[PDB]
Amino acid sequence: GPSDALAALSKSTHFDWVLAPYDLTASRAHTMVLFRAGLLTEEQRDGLLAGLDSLAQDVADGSFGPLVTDEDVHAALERGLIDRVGPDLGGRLRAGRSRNDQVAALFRMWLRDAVRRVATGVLDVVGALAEQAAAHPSAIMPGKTHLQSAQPILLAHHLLAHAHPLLRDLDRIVDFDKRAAVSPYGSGALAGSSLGLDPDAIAADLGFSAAADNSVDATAARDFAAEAAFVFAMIAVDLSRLAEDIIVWSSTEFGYVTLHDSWSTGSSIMPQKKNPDIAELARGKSGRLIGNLAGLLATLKAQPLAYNRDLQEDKEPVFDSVAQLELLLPAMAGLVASLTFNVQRMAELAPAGYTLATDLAEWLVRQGVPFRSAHEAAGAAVRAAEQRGVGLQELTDDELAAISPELTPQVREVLTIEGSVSARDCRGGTAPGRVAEQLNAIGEAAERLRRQLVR
Amino acid sequence: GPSDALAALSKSTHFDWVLAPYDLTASRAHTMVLFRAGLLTEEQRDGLLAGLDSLAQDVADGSFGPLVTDEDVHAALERGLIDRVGPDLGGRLRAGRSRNDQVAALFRMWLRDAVRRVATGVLDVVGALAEQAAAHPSAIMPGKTHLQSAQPILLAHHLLAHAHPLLRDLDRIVDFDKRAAVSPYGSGALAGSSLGLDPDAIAADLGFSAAADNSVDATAARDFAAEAAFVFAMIAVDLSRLAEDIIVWSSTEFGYVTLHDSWSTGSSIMPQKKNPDIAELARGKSGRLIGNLAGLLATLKAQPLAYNRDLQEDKEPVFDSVAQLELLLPAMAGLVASLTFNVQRMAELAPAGYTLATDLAEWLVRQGVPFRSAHEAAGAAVRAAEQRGVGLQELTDDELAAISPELTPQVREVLTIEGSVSARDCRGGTAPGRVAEQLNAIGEAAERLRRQLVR
Amino acid sequence: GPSDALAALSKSTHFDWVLAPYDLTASRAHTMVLFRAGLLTEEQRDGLLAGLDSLAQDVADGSFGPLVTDEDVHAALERGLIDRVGPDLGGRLRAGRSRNDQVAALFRMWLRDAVRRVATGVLDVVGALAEQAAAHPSAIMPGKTHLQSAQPILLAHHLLAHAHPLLRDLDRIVDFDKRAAVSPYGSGALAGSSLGLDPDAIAADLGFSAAADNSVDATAARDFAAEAAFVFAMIAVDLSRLAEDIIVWSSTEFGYVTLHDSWSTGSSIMPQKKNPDIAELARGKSGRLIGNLAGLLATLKAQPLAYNRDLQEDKEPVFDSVAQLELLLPAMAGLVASLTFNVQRMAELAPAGYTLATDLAEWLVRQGVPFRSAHEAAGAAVRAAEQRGVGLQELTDDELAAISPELTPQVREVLTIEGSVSARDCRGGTAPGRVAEQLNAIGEAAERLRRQLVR
Amino acid sequence: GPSDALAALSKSTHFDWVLAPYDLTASRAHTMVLFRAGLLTEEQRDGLLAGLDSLAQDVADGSFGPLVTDEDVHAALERGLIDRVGPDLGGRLRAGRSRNDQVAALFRMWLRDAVRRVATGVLDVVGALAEQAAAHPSAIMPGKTHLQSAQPILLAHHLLAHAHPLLRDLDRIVDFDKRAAVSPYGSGALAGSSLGLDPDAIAADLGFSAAADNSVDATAARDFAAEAAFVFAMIAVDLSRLAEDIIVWSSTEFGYVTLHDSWSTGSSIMPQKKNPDIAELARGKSGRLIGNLAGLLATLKAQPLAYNRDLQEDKEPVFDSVAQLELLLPAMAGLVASLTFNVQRMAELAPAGYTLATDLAEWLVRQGVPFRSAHEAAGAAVRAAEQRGVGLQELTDDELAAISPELTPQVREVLTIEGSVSARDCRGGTAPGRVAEQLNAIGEAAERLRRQLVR
Repeated sequence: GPSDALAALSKSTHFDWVLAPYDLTASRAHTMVLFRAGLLTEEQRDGLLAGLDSLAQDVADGSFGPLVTDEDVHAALERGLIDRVGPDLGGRLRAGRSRNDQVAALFRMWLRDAVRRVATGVLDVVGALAEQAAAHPSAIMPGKTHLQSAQPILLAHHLLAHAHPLLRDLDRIVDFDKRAAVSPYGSGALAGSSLGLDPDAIAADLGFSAAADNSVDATAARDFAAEAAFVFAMIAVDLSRLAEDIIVWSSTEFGYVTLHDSWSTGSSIMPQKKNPDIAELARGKSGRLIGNLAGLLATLKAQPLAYNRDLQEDKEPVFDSVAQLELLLPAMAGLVASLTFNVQRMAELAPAGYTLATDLAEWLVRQGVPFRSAHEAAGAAVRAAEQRGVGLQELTDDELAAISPELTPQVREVLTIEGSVSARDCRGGTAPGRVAEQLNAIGEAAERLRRQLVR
Repeated sequence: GPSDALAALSKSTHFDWVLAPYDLTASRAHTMVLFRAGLLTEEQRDGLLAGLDSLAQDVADGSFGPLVTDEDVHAALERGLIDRVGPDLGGRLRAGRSRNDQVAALFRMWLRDAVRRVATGVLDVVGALAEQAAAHPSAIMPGKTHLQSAQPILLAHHLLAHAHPLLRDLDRIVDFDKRAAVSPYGSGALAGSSLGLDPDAIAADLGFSAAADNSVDATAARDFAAEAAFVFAMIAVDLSRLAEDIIVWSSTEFGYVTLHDSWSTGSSIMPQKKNPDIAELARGKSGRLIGNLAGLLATLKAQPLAYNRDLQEDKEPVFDSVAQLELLLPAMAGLVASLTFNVQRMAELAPAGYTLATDLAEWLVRQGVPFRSAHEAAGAAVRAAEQRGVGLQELTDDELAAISPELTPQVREVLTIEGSVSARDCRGGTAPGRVAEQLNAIGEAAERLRRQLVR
Repeated sequence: GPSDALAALSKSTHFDWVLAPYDLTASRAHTMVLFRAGLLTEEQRDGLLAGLDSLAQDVADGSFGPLVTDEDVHAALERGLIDRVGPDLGGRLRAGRSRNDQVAALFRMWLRDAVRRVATGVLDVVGALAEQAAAHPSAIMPGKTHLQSAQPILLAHHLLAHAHPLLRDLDRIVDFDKRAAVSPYGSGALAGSSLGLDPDAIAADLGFSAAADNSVDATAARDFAAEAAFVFAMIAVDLSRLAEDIIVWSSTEFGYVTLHDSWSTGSSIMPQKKNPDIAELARGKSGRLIGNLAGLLATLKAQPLAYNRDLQEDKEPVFDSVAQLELLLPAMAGLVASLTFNVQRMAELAPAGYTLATDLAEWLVRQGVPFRSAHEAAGAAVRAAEQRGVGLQELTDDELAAISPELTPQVREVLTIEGSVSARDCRGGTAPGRVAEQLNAIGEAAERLRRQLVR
Repeated sequence: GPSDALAALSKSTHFDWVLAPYDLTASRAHTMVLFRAGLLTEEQRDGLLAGLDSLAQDVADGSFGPLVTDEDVHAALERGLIDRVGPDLGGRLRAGRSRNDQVAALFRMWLRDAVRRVATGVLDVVGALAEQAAAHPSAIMPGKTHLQSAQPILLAHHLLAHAHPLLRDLDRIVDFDKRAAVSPYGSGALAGSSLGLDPDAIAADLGFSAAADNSVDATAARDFAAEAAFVFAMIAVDLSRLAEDIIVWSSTEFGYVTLHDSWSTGSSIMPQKKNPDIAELARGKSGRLIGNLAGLLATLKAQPLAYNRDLQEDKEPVFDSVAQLELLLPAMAGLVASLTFNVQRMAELAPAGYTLATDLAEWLVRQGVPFRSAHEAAGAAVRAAEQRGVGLQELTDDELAAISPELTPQVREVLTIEGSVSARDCRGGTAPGRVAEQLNAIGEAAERLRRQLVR
């Protein structure tokens, strides 16, 4: 038999046990296949189905599990079934079975459930962002580029900017599932079943949308796994951007947010210090999921057709990525929802460094003023204001008129932070009216995606 | 100004010159924005458009190019426009423009063209595979698993198993393009234009399907780039599988194919010796493109909002992945199309090592024979035929009966390679009838995907 | 208290239990630190050390394990220690302890043991290659370039070509360990201990070679972990090259090797067919380990100083790469040792396709013949022999002289594979004499590395 | 002849031209090899060297360059040589020459120069960190963990914490070089030369430390390139950490540093705003270089021996990584050197949030106080101070005694930031006396490493 080293290397039960319910489902399906093929009596069919039901119970309550001598989840469950119905009846399921189309089938069935648990977690983070945005619809903050202050924006606009990538990831999940929903069952070892079974019927029975077009491709290809790994990596990277904002916002130097005691760690002695651990772990684990993706693609690279044992490595990186997101998504959702925003802090910084001189120039350009001239006017305003040690808004009607006759008192409309943001009122802009329309569209987009994922 | 070290680091003209036509298109669109805003006269507008067409022609024929002092393609083209219409009229274009929404828009426009040049190449490889499959409808070869002979399959079936993944890649391009087709123009530096422009109209004019929902996300996010890099990596990996097959097929030990003089390297000395360099470069370059993807995700990880100079690193790995595929796809297409298949060699190998013993057992199982018993029967036939040193087909009826009474002479239906493949006649199977249907659907699917990419 | 989602995300006991013995060692060392600091009596010291000995024994035999409520291995062992010596004495260990320098220390300690287990496995694969080379000192095979036959080479030369990379990997482990062998203990949370302890003393105690130069870098940096991940990935890639050769050699088309029943998979039916699963799993897992490395660098990227929670992600990729290599190296070693080389098959193929014409041409060059003429002479020789349907060796003295007067009957020195390989007698060449020296030197180099890796 | 698609794919002159001087050097070396072998007269020899000298001049001044029809740098220089000495004398150099050992040799030669250009740049960054640390010996800042304030540390300690990883990288370069300095010249196509040349002599001639042990390994393996990719990635990741700090330090919220106008970008409008573009590009390109490494390992994975065209792909990712670092290192050195540290700001922040209560508790523990007693005492002192709205040092002797008899007035020696950091006086700690020793040791280590890289 196999050497100890071979058996230890090829054993998959430490990770594949999560496929057990799907294996049992496939076995139930296969019992029907054999019945339709006249290869099982009704007595045998019913006996096999009873045994499988009993096995499913024992797997579910943990009274049945793998032994060290089981190579994989399928072998464990075959042993379990034989223990329950005897070797004669139990062994009858081996007819018309293959191990290559089965393993591909189970991974897809698992993945289509997995991607929807992830999707539900993503919708929860989108929900938490939308909820904070609706709760703070008028808070103004500095808009950052290069982590430096540029144009004032609504906090709500910044928060929702983290929802749109996740909505795109949900869209990626929907697109992915169509590809995932093709059944390889009936493709056999590589060349197609010779049993005369019906791939289309089996596919429907197992919850797939269709059966495969080419048995060799159905059993050999794993681009569905690579794609899922990419979507999971993308989601993780998108969380890491949100995470980076929160980590920086949380610093006492920024002080934009206060973390909740239950969604952070804290000091034994320093009373008010809280650490953004959840965000940090999101940040760190995004690198992990990138690695899972890169490594799976390298595993798939230069595979000759058809099935090779390399392909056993398809599952663990994807299993890992899903398990990480299942932990990260509820943790990030709660972190976001429990944030306290320090609105005076953010608003105070928003007009600093004469950033509103940009708005002044843009206003001038809108009046028909040449851009260079506008710029010069803005510079004059900045220098004039700096001399008196006041903000631009505190410049007198005479001082403004002095700099340029185009600088009418009406320019003060964009020399407040409210006035600044309100002027940015095109689609996608940070003006309150647009952000309100953006927020409603997010609610509808999310609901539409959610319903697309209903099977 | 900038130190030499800073200027050298941030200079992008060595790769961004391919954006020049898109930058000119954007500038034409912005001339219209400004005219709609009443910020340009009809004379000024016509002067700018005419000057842009002068500059465009001088870019197209290489008259106009960047200088060492130019930092980026936009600055170069602004210099060019100013040379052509004077600084007074030229400078008027600066009104209402931002860099950050512009650079995101240009990359998307370039990418929607690039992904279509890639798609055309992909369709050519699919076509070369279809071409070789159609030319050899009845040739049978060994079906490999673990690079060991299993069930005989049609050569066409194997070839087409490399076409289905590519069709899926095409499907991925179609899905990606919908996300790519969203315009950031009008989002400004991050907060949205204050000019009063119409992002939906600018979008239409630039060839986008829609404008962005959030100015911060539109200027900061680059998941569209990561998704393109994933699709390119996946295409490359799929080519590396086809490449690996051809390299093994080409070895003198296999001798499944003879390479074409014009699509391989060889020596004058030994005329028959040909090397599959194109397939080897495909294999090697798939690694490169996995790297581009992994690296781009790592670049995007933990970016705080909004625009950071980090994001300048979005283009070069995607430009690299596209340029590589643009070399690889016609190379692989021609390599595949010009192959000589040695069908007698492949047919002779297909039934080696009594592989048809599997078909024998499967036949017995179809007859109602228990699996264990069928396998015993299969073992017996191999031994029985091995003892006489003949193929299984050559066993007499009496002998076949001796091994088992269930083994009627009818079992001979599957004891030739033609009868073996013929029995695998479910959807996706290698039977000539299914394969012809498969091949028909591939041509239709390819064309449907092609129409979906017409803009 | 922590939310359920926070507790679930931050819990590390599902992977960090392997650190338990190292944690206990650290506790013993810290008992000595506290006693030196005059903070423990001799009784308190002996009491603690006795409790830690109790705890170690219970950990070692499985009677003590983590609970669901334990966040990490250190908390579990603190619980266990208090259970054994009561809270009053057990709580006294907490004095002068910090988490961050400890977790860094433990990982390093574990990694220096782990890398030596990996090194022993690498030496076993090297030994198995050397042993197969020693058993077949004169077997000649085709030398492959592009998977095409080029110069004949000794099978031993090919086999040893897979040992040199692994020796380089061992050399990388030695170089890595000097960096690994620096203790962070006493660096505290980040700024260094204020207890007045002696990091150099503690370092020696814990098995390190030196103590760190900077408390901030000692607690924050993880480049030692990235470097280990690289070396493990390099080892995996080197194994994948060997794997690829064995997979191809194993094909029935090559028939260079026959697999062993205990080191392959197969079927009872066709006893002869065997699959190289071990090599295929090695190929697949190399992708996985490349992923682990890429992801870990992505995790370490753009970390601000000092410790961040992101750093918790340092272990799992490295643990996974080590666990995989500890399965792979004995499997590959046993796979190599079990191979049966079909030397007659390889010898028959070595001179095919008139490859010895190259040797002919080169011999002419050695005689002073101009390059291009030497080549047409060789091409002439081939076609002359092509005509007669014989080998270059069978060309009569007249035919040789006919082709060229320089082609004396002595040329036949290189027109046998034996004479061909014998001419390649410079350092590193495939001549029997050179390879025997190469093989002797490999044993010496392996022994030198082995010794460097014992402490 | 080769199709256009084949020629376009295999062409390498767009990146390989940097190998021109190394190729010329090898050609001189080979001219000697042939002379020693008596295959060149002195007239032919001196005629060749004269031609190669002319060619070297023309290459160095741009007068000679590749044509579109040249496949590679070697073919171009060969063409150029024939132009200068005529096809007869020129064509004699091809005797005893192989492509496979040559391309591995030139890459190695290039790489050993390149890694030293990189090392010098790394030493420049180390130098800039060290000079800033020397310039600011008494500045105390918040020590960060989780980007939250913990123990106070010297600014010099923090800055030097970015030097040590770089020193480790320099050490990695030294170790890598030993593996790099092995010559493949003489290994021929794969089996070793039959010319009788002397590999040890050629190696020493070309600047290598030794010649290879196995011709197959010397021509096929590329782990040396993988290792360089790793060292370059690790350097980039280490710069990305320094970069992140600078970016965050530069935010107006932190205000720890002010960037220099020549080493940052500014705003035409906001007079004081400066963006950390150099740091941001360093962060972004670190992702790029991780990708290069991952991709190269993926390229090397599962290569059968020996040379395969795959291996052409070895150069561009390494070339790219070097080219990026050669831009980044002087940019980051000058960035660091020109920073202005705002020392009042950092000092004001360092003792915030009652962080010195940790120091309080630790001081108690040093006085034999039970760990829990120390911690609730410190917590009490915080509460006491917090209600008087004062700092811990402002507690009276009587209030301290109230909280605990152990809190004698001497506890005040750690209730200033200077006294806090002064207490951390073990090796590697942030006390001024330790940091001074650390800083001196960095100077010695830097110089030692530089000497080791001198060839």
